[PDB]
Amino acid sequence: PTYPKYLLSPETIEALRKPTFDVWLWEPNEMLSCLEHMYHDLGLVRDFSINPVTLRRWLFCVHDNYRNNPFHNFRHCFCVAQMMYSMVWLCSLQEKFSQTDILILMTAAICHDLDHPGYNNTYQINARTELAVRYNDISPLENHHCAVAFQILAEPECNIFSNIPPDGFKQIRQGMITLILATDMARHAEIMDSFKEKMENFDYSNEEHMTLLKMILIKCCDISNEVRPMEVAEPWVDCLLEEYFMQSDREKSEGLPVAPFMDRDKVTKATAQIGFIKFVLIPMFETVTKLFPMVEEIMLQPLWESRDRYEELKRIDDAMKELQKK
Amino acid sequence: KYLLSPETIEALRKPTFDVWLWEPNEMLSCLEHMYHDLGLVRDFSINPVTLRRWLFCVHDNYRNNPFHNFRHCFCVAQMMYSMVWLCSLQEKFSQTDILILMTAAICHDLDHPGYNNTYQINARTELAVRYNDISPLENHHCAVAFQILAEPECNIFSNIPPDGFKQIRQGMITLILATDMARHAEIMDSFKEKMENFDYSNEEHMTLLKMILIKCCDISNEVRPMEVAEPWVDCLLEEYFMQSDREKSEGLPVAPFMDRDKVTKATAQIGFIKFVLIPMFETVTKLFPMVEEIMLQPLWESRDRYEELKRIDDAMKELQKK
Ligand SMILES: C[C@@H](Nc1nc2c(cnn2C2CCCC2)c(=O)[nH]1)c1ccc(Cl)cc1
Ligand SMILES: C[C@@H](Nc1nc2c(cnn2C2CCCC2)c(=O)[nH]1)c1ccc(Cl)cc1
Ligand SMILES: [Mg+2]
Ligand SMILES: [Mg+2]
Ligand SMILES: [Zn+2]
Ligand SMILES: [Zn+2]
Repeated sequence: PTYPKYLLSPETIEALRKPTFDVWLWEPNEMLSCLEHMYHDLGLVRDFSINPVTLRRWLFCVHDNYRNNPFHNFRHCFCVAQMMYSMVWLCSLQEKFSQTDILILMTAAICHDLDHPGYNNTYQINARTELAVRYNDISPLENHHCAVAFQILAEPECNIFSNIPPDGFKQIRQGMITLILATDMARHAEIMDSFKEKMENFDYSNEEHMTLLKMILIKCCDISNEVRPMEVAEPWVDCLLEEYFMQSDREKSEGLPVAPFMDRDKVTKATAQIGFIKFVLIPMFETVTKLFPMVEEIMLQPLWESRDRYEELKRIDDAMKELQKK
Repeated sequence: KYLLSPETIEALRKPTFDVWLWEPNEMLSCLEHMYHDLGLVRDFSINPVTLRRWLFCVHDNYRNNPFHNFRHCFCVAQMMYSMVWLCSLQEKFSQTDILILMTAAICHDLDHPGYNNTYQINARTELAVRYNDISPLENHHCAVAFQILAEPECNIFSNIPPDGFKQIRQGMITLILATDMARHAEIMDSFKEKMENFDYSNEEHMTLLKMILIKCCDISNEVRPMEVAEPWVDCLLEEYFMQSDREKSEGLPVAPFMDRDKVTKATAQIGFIKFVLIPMFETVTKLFPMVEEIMLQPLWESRDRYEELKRIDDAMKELQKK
């Protein structure tokens, strides 16, 4: 008959390889089954002898350790892993990367925002939170996510790596750490430049060129909302701003500095996205497109449209303002 | 006992100081004097009781490891003290930088569990798992340091503007994380890159010098008189074994320089003095020529003595093997 929801129709399994996938349709159960399938379909369960019963418990534990913030919640976790999935196929990555690196990318994506409390490192630092004091103002959140991720994998029951050798686990841990830490936006400028310097003369042989490439990929996935179709990506803005406004109120209310780009009184749906798209997103994917030309049409495409769409929407917001003292 | 004689106050200014004489109370009184004397109490409006409570707390948070203990904390601080006088650093550094150097020396090894980062990672400990195999101890010590300065009754910085706190916090973090011996190679190279054409007005050149200075004070046991320095080597190995004994009975790797069966007092130090201590102090002497005769001098002697002793240790094995 109609089977249960956590059994995916081949139609789903098919549509899950795509960035056009609607992340909003599904509920935890199914997102978890979705992710679980990702690990079989990518040959990770086979090639690392992952216990399939462990793989489920891992994902339940991962889900539980994500918090219910407006933005930095399990669905974001899902989007990023799903987008990494989408790009494994789009960029034929399984050719260019070892199965270990694929495992790192996927596992990294999933774990990258674990137990995120809802307020960025600038709050953590300026408010001198336990986490800021603990990690000494060095990417405290990302360091924290990373820590949480491996606390989980240290449990025998959640340890998807339990049947990996120690030399392999070492190498995987080192890689996830690198990537998760790379999600810090303070380091965007820095990482983009290092990447852009290797792109002068890229070399898939070179381990350091590849490390950057992975860092770039996970960053691409971390902020990829606007690559998704307008209908899927429009509400995320309200989720982001809901969280960013939570922090700015708290910051105001505790006498702490307040970033203009998170200010309830200044930011509008459009002004949030235009600059972010034009100058962070596009230039990033522009470089990735050089390594992978197919990315232009799938990813830059929606971004240009989303740019245009918001740039206009801002003209109208401003036209309206102007009218209300004209 | 409680009060320091003016002889002692005098002696404290030199590396010749006998760290072994004093009990904790008196070392705290010594450390206390360093703060008034260097003019930190004055120039940062430190409440004089808070400075005492803080030092007491800092002491509460050092453990009784045979080596990485409060007295090591005292050795390193008191050596830094000595280096301000010997190198006349008060002319080359602001009082903030002095505050950082001192306060960082003191805190640099807080709550050291007795087993190095190499164990922390390999055993995959709480610390290693939390700090992501990234200077986990040195991160920890640092964090502990500010958990203390966060208590308002121990807050020697309570009357410093938030701007300065920030610059001290940064200073202090950089220096504590620099003590990690994994980065010895890196940091020494970074420094010699600058020494090609050093510049006291280049905050970057100084941030590196401060590092080399605290680094210097961390490992500077053999710079002291033989009577003073030799007890530490037993203390060091006591610790280093305690770890390899644990490393062995948990199936984890042991490095041969802590392997109870390969290591002697002499082999431990000949290498260290030669390729770590001397080279570092050779460069620091290009900036401060006075150093050679006060620091490189006893080091060469120690090297020469332990090399002599190694000849005798080896001769004994020519009577033992079968
Ligand atoms: C207002 C905000 N816009 C924005 N921020 C996004 C998006 C996705 N992730 N992020 C943030 C969440 C933390 C990682 C960057 C997105 O689609 N838009 C923004 C943040 C930083 C800058 Cl520099 C500019 C705009
Ligand atoms: C065996 C050990 N010798 C040694 N190690 C020392 C000393 C002082 N601190 N340290 C270590 C203890 C942790 C802070 C560096 C010292 O006087 N001798 C050693 C360690 C590393 C190398 Cl490369 C060579 C010898
Ligand atoms: Mg994050
Ligand atoms: Mg240390
Ligand atoms: Zn994220
Ligand atoms: Zn030390």
